[PDB]
Amino acid sequence: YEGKIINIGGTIIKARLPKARIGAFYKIEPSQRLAEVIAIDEDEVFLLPFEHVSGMYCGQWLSYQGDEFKIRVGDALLGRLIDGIGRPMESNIVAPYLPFERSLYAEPPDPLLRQVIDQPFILGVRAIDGLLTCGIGQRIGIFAGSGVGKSTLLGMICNGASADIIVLALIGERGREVNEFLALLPQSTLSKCVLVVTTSDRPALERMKAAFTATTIAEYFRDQGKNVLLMMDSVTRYARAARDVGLASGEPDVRGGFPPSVFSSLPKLLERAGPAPKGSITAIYTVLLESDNVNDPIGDEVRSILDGHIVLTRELAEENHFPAIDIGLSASRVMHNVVTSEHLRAAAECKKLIATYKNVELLIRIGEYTMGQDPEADKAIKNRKLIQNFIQQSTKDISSYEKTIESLFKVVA
Amino acid sequence: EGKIINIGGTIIKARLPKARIGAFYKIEPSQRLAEVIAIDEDEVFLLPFEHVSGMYCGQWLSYQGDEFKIRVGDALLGRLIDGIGRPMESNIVAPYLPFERSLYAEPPDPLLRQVIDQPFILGVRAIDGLLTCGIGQRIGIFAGSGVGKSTLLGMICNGASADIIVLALIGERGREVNEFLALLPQSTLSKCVLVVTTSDRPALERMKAAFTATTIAEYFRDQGKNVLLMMDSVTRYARAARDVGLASGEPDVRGGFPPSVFSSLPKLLERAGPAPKGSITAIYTVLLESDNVNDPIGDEVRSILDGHIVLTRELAEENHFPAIDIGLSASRVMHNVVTSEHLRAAAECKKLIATYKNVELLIRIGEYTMGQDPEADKAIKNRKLIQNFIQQSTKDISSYEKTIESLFKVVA
Amino acid sequence: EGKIINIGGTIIKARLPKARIGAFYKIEPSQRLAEVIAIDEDEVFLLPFEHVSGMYCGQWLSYQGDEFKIRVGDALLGRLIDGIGRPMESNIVAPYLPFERSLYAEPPDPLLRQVIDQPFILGVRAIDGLLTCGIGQRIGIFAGSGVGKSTLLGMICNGASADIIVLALIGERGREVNEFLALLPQSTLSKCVLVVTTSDRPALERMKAAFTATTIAEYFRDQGKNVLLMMDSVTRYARAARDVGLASGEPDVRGGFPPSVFSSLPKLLERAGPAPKGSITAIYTVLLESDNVNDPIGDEVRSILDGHIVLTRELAEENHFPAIDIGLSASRVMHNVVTSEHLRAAAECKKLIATYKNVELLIRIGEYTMGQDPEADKAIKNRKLIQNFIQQSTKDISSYEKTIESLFKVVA
Amino acid sequence: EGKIINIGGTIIKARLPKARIGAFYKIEPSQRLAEVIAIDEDEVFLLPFEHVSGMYCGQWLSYQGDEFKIRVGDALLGRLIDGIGRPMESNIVAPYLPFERSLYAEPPDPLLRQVIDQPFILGVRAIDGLLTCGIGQRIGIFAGSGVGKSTLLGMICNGASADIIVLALIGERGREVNEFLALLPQSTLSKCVLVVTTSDRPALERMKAAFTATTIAEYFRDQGKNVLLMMDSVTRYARAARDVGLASGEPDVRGGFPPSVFSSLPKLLERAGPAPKGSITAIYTVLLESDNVNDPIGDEVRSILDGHIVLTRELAEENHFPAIDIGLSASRVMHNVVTSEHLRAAAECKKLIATYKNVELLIRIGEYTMGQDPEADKAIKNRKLIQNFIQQSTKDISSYEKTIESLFKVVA
Ligand SMILES: Nc1ncnc2c1ncn2[C@@H]1O[C@H](COP(=O)(O)OP(=O)(O)O)[C@@H](O)[C@H]1O
Ligand SMILES: Nc1ncnc2c1ncn2[C@@H]1O[C@H](COP(=O)(O)OP(=O)(O)O)[C@@H](O)[C@H]1O
Ligand SMILES: Nc1ncnc2c1ncn2[C@@H]1O[C@H](COP(=O)(O)OP(=O)(O)O)[C@@H](O)[C@H]1O
Ligand SMILES: [Mg+2]
Ligand SMILES: [Mg+2]
Ligand SMILES: [Mg+2]
Repeated sequence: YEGKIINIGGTIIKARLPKARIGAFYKIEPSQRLAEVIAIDEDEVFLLPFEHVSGMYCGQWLSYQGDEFKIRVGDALLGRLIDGIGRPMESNIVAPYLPFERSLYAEPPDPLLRQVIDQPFILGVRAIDGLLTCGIGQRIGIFAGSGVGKSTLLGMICNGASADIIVLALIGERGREVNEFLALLPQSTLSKCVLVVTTSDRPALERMKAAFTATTIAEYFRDQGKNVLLMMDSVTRYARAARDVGLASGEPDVRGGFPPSVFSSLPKLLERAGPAPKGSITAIYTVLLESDNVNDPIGDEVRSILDGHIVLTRELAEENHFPAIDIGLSASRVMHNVVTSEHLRAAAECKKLIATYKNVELLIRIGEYTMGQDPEADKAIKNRKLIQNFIQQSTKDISSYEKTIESLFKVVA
Repeated sequence: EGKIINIGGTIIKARLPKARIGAFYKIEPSQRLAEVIAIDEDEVFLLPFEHVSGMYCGQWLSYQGDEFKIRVGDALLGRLIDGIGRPMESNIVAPYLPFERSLYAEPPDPLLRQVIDQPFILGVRAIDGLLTCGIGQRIGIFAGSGVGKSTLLGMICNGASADIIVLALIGERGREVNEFLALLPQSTLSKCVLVVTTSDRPALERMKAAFTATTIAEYFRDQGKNVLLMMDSVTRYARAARDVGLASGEPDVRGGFPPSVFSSLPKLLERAGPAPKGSITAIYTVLLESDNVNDPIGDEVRSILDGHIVLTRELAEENHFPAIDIGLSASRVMHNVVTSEHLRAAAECKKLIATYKNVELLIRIGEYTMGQDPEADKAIKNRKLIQNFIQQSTKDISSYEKTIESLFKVVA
Repeated sequence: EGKIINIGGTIIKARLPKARIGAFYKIEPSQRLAEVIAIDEDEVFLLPFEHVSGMYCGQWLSYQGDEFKIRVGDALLGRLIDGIGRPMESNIVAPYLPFERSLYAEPPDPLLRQVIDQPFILGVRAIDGLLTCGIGQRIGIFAGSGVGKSTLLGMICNGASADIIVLALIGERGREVNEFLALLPQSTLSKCVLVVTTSDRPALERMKAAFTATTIAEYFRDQGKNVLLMMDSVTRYARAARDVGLASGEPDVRGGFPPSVFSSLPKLLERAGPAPKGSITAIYTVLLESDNVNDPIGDEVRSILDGHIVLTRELAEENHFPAIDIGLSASRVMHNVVTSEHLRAAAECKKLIATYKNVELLIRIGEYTMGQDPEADKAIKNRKLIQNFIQQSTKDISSYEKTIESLFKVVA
Repeated sequence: EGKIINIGGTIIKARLPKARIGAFYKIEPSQRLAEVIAIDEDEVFLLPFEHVSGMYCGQWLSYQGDEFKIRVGDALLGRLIDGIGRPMESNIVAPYLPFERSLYAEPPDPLLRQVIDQPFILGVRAIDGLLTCGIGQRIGIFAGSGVGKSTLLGMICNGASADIIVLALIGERGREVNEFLALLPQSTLSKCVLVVTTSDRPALERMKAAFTATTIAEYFRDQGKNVLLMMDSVTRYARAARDVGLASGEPDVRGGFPPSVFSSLPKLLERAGPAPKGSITAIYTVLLESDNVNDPIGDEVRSILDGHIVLTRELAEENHFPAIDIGLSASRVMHNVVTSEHLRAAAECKKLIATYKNVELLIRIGEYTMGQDPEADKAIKNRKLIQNFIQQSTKDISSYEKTIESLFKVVA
């Protein structure tokens, strides 16, 4: 009725329709599909469709629906799967009564009301609780290459950790995995868990807005006053989708691909999940790196945004050192507040023992090390197979927080 | 009805008013085909099905349908298919196929995938004992050029018992069609469809042949069969899509490639997996732009598939065949498939392989004294047993039971 | 017929309507031709055959034929052709060449090719023994500059015994025509066709010489006789196609090269090989842009040809001539054309060379004792035999039987 | 004529209708020529080199010729010529120079350019006895900085056996050219024709100095003499051509260099070889560095020339002048310009050089006893005579029969 699509191809369509707001969405009038206005020029506007672009033609009419895309949240979506758009995935069910219609884009808390985090958030993995340590309210990231340990360690964390609500966002990832995450979490955890699932075949928009859907649901269950655990698998899939949308809309190319929209819109998403006046969100974001280098565009940006980073190395997965986290290269920015002085000092001594062996390792292999002429090299060797049973852990094992402390005190001696 | 206004070398563009995207057209005097890929308000970019030599400005385009659909049916078993669905072998009669299928279908719904828990034996001892294939697992074979990819698919063509074998040979040597017909017996060739487009063929016909292989494998999946799909150098599809996507005016997001080859590789690889009715277990061969595993398409296909088998050139020069690097290889479902003593025997064997590659320069130069480290002596004493368990000739196939009993014997 | 509106150094833009792509035109005040590459509405982008340095704006184009066709006949034997197709011998009267045909031809059908199982005796002893070649395959010589490619083609040209030999010299040192013409006797020159372009010649004639050499070789193939196409530096064709593609407005995708180079190599290299009627055994040399085999164009030619002889500079400096590195090299038909104990002996001789290369540090500074590895003691005992087997001089030639019995002698 | 439309900083545009390409136009306020490089419809591109700042919108041009020409003649001996072709020494008058050559000629017909057969006498005992030059060989000396390039190069100037030497110095400074030409006497400046352009001159004149020296040496070839051309620093020819080609607007293909540099080096240094009348024996210089390792100009120059000399650094940090490392350097045309006994006596000395290198790094750690090998002990007894034969002072010139008999008394 209003405008006409004049340009079809790639990821974005372009239509002639005047007096368009930005962000408002539009039904393709003979086709039931609908599209969001992402960028406006004088009379031609860039739209981004929700579905496939095939089948369209020039002059196809474009009706009007709403001024902002909002999702529909409620208390009645625990234990239930949600799409990236906001719809429920499963069709066996009777549809819920979700009463509260929330906008997708919202504001972080005031920086003066976000209190200092000083309570440890127990995950269950011995390395990431003993050496590094989380806190109720931080947002930690898991940095790895392709197929190293990210989804296996996030499954261990979801198995071991406990929170009032658990929001788990499987964005950009293979469809085989939505049943493995429903398999390894129990019935009591499925009583309090919302999955937000977007497979990698889905369009740019669903794979781009599923992260904002999961963050909005976590903010809703925060505002009731509950400690909610957010877990987002491959936030770099959001980054790739924002890349190809922003490049198709005609933007420049800074820091290896990646328009300014990506690096300017990551903190508008990652700053929304932390401590708050009522409740808190403990977010865990996994990051895929374009090589094994940690110094990616997106890897370095997300490392400079978050509150702690767990870097997993492929060269430790070649040796079956699982979980493959690299202790010298990873860090946790709040463990000096959330734990006492004995644990922090013992963790410091164990980290320095690991780095000391990593310096001593190569000249043992080619056969030039001499015992006796260095007191702290031998101390890093005499303990080494004792510390590795603390630093590497089976998948079907959870560890208590007091066994972790006593194991670290026995290791560090 | 409209007329061509330029020819660019890869794609053409034309003055078609109000044309559908995806629709294909006949170039009216000379009997060829092209299809719409982009629209600029009256000027459509078209990708021709053939070579572009001979064309001129003002050449008409008659209309033929809204979608290039292939003619599929049950009489494809035992015969060879061109990259866009046509039969190749002119020696025999044209087959009769009843149904039409488009090349672009949706993956099965993620709630209906039913996590894979049954082993798929291959015949290679390294991808039985130390890696293990599930029925529904999609696997990749990552190597450089001439490292052993095709040799290993030839090993696991006559070793894997599946109901329908749909083999795609996109972007490779014309000489090989006969060699992959000289490794398959008639008890295998009677159930094997062999889709093949070679390196000569146009960029559309190497782009749109992996979709033909997946569509045929989905027709044989929906009947209820366990299909074994296997493609040769899916990076030839990736390079054809690079060429067309750069000719159509897209940027260069990573290592040479447009974003549309990164966003259209999952919606080909995600269709081959476990399903409610039937299953497709697929094996994708991936060529790397060097011997680095961190190629862009190598990295993306490693982050899509359910298992990667990395073959290195170093082991090929060492005459260690098949050249599988056990450290860089992984199978994402081995633990859901094998028994637990099998799993810990596999982990101990990979520990022994890594420990020998630690202590090898310590024993060769002469500093390793026999008795210092209580795992390196295990590795040294079991080196040759591990090595003739890992290596295998092309015409030797192993079963599952003999492989795991030799694994238990070698690892302890 | 049309004027010229742009002259750009390589691509000139004529304003002439209804022009067919592939057609060539004359610049009518002169006798120099130009071939159409791309078109627009009424502006065709075309490439001149000679250099561009004498042209002005309004300069007409007479129409010549719609495709560029060389004239081939049976009287090209013993002649000298350039990359356009003209004779170079002014001292000899021009022959009678009744047929004409275009330079762009499809390969044989992939099923009408056959599995090659007959050896091609080169004469070089190392290649014949350890690596070996089949009648109808495409071997490829990879080296640096000045490592010894050309010398090995001269050796392999005196030694081989094909019916017709079509030696192409593309983008090469003009001094060498008489040196490749002096190592041939008259008994081989009477059956050999020689196609010579030079590094001085422009980016079309250096680009079009490979296609005319392969067209002449396909003519003598279609007469039904085993021909031998030897091509000197096919990478000069790759450089010329890079310049033509980048002048025509193509993007870099890998190492400086456009997509059109990587799309135009496989059809050139894939029209040679087996055939229903005859065979065309091809030996291509590839100049790697440094002394490394992971050149973009070196890797893409290795992933097309079936077999590769990788020469190294570290052996050429140490007077290991010819400088074939036996570990880096391969031949994809070795297992198929020769007997089984020959395959076993060659495989463990290659393994013996590799296991000396992983020992010799223990010998140069004294860390090796005799009786702990009997294979290594046998290797150190037999190295003088083997480096009197791998090395041979240029005028040395050995038949196939003496090569096999010397291999059986050299590894016992 | 026409006037300047705009100046885009480096390249300028001017409306000259029906203006050819290659032509040179005269700016009307000053004495500054400029070159057309690309032609549009009625608005040609045009390239200034001297000075850009004092320019208008409306500054005029003036037509001179079809393209640029220089004045060659027999009275060029003992001169200094600019890269334009102007005589640099203004203290004398340019004599009756009657002939009129262009800068761009073709190399001879390769059938007429016949095999090079007789040795070129050079003077330096290393390049004359161990390696050997030829009459028509294009030697390229690879030097560092501080190895003794200019002193050796002056020995080549003075000790040569050629009728005319032609010297070009392409990128150099005034102290550098004066300290070079103050090393060779008036008896050598009688036959020499210096073509000097320095590192303050614009890049067009440094690019044209190579062509100017080549053309005047071809003129001295066509009247039947042995020309000895010496381009100093083709590295800086390549830097000048890179800067011109990038300023014209041309894509980077390899290491910072446009396609025009890589396609302009063969048509430069193929012109300097054997000929049907006379011959020109060329010797180029490339400056290799220690901050690069690839240096694409060094690789391309090594691919186009035939025979190269590597001047290493540590052969100068212990004062071994001339600093030629035999075994790292080689000449191709040696086996047909030397006799057989001189060939076998030359290979023996380089075998002894490599042999004492091996035995010396064996013995200086302490793993050698005197008495192992007679090739080692003959190397021991002949080291002082080898190092006495290779070492040659700045004033010492030897003949060729003395060189052969000194080689025969160093082979013993
Ligand atoms: N802690 C671990 N224990 C056992 N296996 C592991 C562990 N971490 C990684 N792996 C092995 O590595 C493979 C790939 O890990 P995955 O979690 O799928 O990577 P991604 O980070 O890409 O999702 C898994 O199949 C797994 O078997
Ligand atoms: N198991 C094996 N036994 C013997 N040779 C092998 C084996 N695996 C690889 N090769 C060698 O590698 C060659 C080329 O491998 P191929 O599979 O054709 O490479 P690509 O991966 O490029 O298709 C084989 O012809 C053979 O020479
Ligand atoms: N088999 C050999 N025996 C002795 N010398 C050789 C041999 N092969 C090459 N060489 C030396 O190497 C030089 C250059 O080899 P060539 O093949 O011309 O290099 P390119 O590969 O660049 O053409 C030759 O002049 C020759 O002296
Ligand atoms: Mg994952
Ligand atoms: Mg293959
Ligand atoms: Mg050569």
